[PDB]
Amino acid sequence: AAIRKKLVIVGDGACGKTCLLIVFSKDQFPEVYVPTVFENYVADIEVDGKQVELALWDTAGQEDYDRLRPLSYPDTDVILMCFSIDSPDSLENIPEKWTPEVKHFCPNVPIILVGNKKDLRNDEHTRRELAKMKQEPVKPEEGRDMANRIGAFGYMECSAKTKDGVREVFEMATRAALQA
Amino acid sequence: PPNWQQLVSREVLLGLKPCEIKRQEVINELFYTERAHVRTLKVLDQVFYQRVSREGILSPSELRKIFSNLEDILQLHIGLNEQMKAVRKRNETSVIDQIGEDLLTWFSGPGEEKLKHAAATFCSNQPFALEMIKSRQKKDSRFQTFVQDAESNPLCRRLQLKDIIPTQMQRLTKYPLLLDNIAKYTEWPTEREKVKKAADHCRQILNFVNQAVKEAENKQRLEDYQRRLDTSSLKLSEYPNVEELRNLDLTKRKMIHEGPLVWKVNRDKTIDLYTLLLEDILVLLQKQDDRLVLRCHSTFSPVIKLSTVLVRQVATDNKALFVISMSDNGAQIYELVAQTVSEKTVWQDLICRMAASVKEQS
Repeated sequence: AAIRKKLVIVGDGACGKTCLLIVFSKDQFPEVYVPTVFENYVADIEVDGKQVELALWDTAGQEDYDRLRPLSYPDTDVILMCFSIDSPDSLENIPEKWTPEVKHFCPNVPIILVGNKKDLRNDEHTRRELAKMKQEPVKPEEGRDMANRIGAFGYMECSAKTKDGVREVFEMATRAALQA
Repeated sequence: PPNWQQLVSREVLLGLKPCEIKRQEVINELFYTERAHVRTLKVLDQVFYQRVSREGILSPSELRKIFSNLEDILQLHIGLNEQMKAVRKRNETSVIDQIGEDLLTWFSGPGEEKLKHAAATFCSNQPFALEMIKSRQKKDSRFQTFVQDAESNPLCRRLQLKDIIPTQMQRLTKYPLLLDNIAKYTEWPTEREKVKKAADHCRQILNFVNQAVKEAENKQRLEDYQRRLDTSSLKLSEYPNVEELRNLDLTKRKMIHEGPLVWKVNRDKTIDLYTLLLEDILVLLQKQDDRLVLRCHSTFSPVIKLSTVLVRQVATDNKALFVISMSDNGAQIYELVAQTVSEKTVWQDLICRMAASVKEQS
């Protein structure tokens, strides 16, 4: 038989979860139209020579329905918790809001912190809108220090505006998911 | 696969500004998504509900426990979709012109009322549906045989039964995104505002379905906590308050909110409860093996009438909530700390609001 795993991707709303599942699955950033929707979809993937069947569950739009949202979690096998590298407000929700939940509803499910939108850690605009609020983009240490703090299985950043280091996220979640 | 632009003539598109194209790209999604949904719902009906029903494996209440009103909704979407097919014919072009009226029609008004009721009954049953599948699978040669074989129909797309049931909740959830995008690329004032409202009503639908689901498992959770309760250590002889207390039956109340709290009742005596704010009382249990214990140490009772409650903020600890309980005897304070501010802020608010809801039922 084959090895099914369920990966859920939680995290604040505004930081690109759907797409990152699109980009991972089609394996190509869509230039034409980024869908608003992504369906429970089973992605074929191999890691470490094992053949895996990663079943991918978006949670986009469940951010505000706190008793809905949990329907996504049950029987999950790895979790991509994530946050926008240009939104340090998202970063601090991680220990405040998602880790507590995920560790409740999905207990002993390995987490994978993820700095999405990495490619705006150097944007002119982005620096300078955050700089109106005293804030600044997430430094890659900050990111790791969060993932070690929240008891994650690893950290990972990746480009929003393309395909970048998006495979490497899913290879790693797939590695985690394979452990017990 | 394919975007909207694949279907339109090169020349048609070149008559459209680059974001009217975008709106189209979305509206197209709204529509083709709806269909996919409707397809899944059908799988559920044809692949699963219908063949097991026929097979004989499940009884007619086990059937309903698993599948519940999958019909009512299947049909709801089926019809919501032909309503969309409709909207496509309207226009000679494949440029779906103004779509606002139609979004209010499907999502506001009496469409709202249909979707939210049918949804809530479907979506909320899931917990209880999944329990059944998981159970009746360990419990039955044939039922498990059956789900397995059914899962291998390529209509499934290699999703399992349990992976397909959560979907009604899923769609509902996306409606206010799609609308918000459509609305976002909608150049025209008077019709943008329509789309913006239709989105709003897809939210109100959500909260409803959310609040449906909360109630429905909160019922089943009191049924369980009440069963794993303990009042043996309850002092027959101290305060005649206490028949109401031995005989307390969580199960007759609506549970508004719950979770684990830390009772600082002294700097040398500080407890960790598991706390139920029910409809009319607040309850202060102690987890202990499985049994949750109803007890009252140095007396402060573990139950607190919300008619007497006043909350106050503890201006040092940012996680601590001064729950006064105002009586004719004294006024007994229950200083309570949470794990994260974010919790305290909701304890504060749900308590504060119950207090005044209850007191305003004179």
